[PDB]
Amino acid sequence: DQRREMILQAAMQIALAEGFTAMTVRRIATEAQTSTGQVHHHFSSASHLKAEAFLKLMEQLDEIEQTLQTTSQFQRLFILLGAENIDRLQPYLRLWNEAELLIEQDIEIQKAYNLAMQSWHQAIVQSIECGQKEGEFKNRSNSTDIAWRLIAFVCGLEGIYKLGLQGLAEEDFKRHTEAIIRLELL
Amino acid sequence: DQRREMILQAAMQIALAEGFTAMTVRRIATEAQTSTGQVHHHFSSASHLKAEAFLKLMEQLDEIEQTLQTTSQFQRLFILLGAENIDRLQPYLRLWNEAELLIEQDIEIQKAYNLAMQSWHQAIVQSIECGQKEGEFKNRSNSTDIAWRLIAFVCGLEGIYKLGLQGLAEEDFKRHTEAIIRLELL
Repeated sequence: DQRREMILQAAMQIALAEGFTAMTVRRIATEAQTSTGQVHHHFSSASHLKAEAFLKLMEQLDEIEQTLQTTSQFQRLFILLGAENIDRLQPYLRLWNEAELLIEQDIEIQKAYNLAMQSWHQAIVQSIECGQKEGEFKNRSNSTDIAWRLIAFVCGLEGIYKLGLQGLAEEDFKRHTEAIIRLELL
Repeated sequence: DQRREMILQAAMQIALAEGFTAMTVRRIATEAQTSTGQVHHHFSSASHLKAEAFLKLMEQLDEIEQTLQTTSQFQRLFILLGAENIDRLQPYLRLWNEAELLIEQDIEIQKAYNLAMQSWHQAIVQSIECGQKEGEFKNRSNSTDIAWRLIAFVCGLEGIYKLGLQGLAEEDFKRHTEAIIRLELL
């Protein structure tokens, strides 16, 4: 189809710029420049169209991610973890975090989130095994265990920085992350 | 003094067995066998009594963990990081997580939660530096650095578990903690 996917990118723009709470069947029918009723037509609910615009935008994240010229596999892993936080991807990472908080209210979003994370894991699993088969990383451990623990660590470092804890500086994020990568893989 | 403490000890009993929501000054008063007027004389609000009891219970969880005799610091870290699951210690852990979600609605519990996390870190810092001087731990990094990264990792792991991610097993928690401690300190 064409009119459906053209609403899908209308969702995408509003999603990526103004988040989920601005994604109303009305306002995305407005910028798609169709009718509200045509939006009801394709997608079976607004929450279904919110999750569909998320998933397909995370797949936009990771496949603009496969295009960046990296120098080493360590550098490509650092970007994959989200630890580099480049500008071009900043808002895709914004939506990811909004989605993470909406998973208790909206199970379409909660389904989409669990699909994004599963691909994130297999994308890091693919970065580890590639660096290992190329002489860049060592084979200290199972690559699925490393990847689950690198996800654990980068998510856990965020959570602790959320607290305003005393004596824990946010400019040590890149430092602590890089350090856990050398321990696991270098 | 001594009557403020009878009320405190009553708040902690409700807290451990039932949780914060059950800690109304109506309920505390009954169990402390006093008047609701007397509770208000000693604590500003149910939220102040809640946070103050949460702190005492964390001091109490601390004092229980130094009664479990350990052979070394490495197994002492397993106790400190929660990755060991003692039956006695469950409801203190339970209350810790309950408190975690109440830190954006309640300024009192938010203050206590930070203080408890900051003493948690101190303890992990101190157990790293015992092992280091007893010859058991390397000194690859700052004790404070390893200690924060150990905190970020365990919180980050319980977080990922919470999502019901496919192909992630809650069994592996003690495994993944054991690996992180080895990369850092042994």
